[PDB]
Amino acid sequence: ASLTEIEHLVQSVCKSYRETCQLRLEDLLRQRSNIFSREEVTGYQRKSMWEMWERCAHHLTEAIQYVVEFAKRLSGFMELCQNDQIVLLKAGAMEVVLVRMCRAYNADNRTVFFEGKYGGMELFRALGCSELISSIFDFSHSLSALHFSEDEIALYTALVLINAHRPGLQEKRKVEQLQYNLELAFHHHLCKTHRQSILAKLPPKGKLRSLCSQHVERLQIFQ
Ligand SMILES: COc1nc2ccc([C@](O)(c3ccc(Cl)cc3)c3cncn3C)cc2c(Cl)c1Cc1ccc(-n2cccn2)cc1
Repeated sequence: ASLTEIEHLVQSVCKSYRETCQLRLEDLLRQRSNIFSREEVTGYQRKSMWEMWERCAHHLTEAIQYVVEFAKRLSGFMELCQNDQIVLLKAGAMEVVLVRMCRAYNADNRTVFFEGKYGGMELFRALGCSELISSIFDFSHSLSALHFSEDEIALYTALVLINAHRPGLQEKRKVEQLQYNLELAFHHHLCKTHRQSILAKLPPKGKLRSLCSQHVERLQIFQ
């Protein structure tokens, strides 16, 4: 891959993300700044466990269909076979939604945007899984410390999808060829404007998988 192809690949990844960002950063920080009142937070707490999972699953499902639209717009993804297309999405689509919900978590007050205002993990007590909500708050609190830009998570969410390990993979080599073209493209745009020590950390590994636990599996039952 030549020099100018990497620059055209980097441009296409952020081009796909800016169209599939779903909420656009600007309004997320614009409503920092609008926090649920004490009467409003109890209204969400007062909802039944079924009522709140039915809302959260609708949020989760609608956020994944943007991730697929993100995946369908990458330069190179559609060139893989559709067997590899599903199996990369099945494994990764939920993993990037957490990485995308990094946007609209506010590390100043430890709150998260949800349906118009900013809440905090006591907003989601109706799910009955405070251990899972607390630990995704910990995940987003770690991402916010790196001060991720818009084009930076565009590349990063693409590398979470394009993983050439996984289970299945008919054209395993064709995945590695696209993965290599994106991870060098990630380090190229990174070397420009000198942000080289957000790479030395970048978790270690495995915690991104650990929070896709047995609470958010199947989950068809909800309307
Ligand atoms: C941290 O708790 C949450 N934070 C959220 C923050 C934002 C949004 C979001 O949908 C949104 C989604 C994507 C982008 Cl880019 C922007 C906004 C949204 C808010 N307002 C409008 N929208 C569209 C939903 C959240 C949800 Cl559902 C939860 C609960 C929850 C979290 C995780 C799991 N889970 C499942 C598997 C593992 N864990 C279950 C339930």
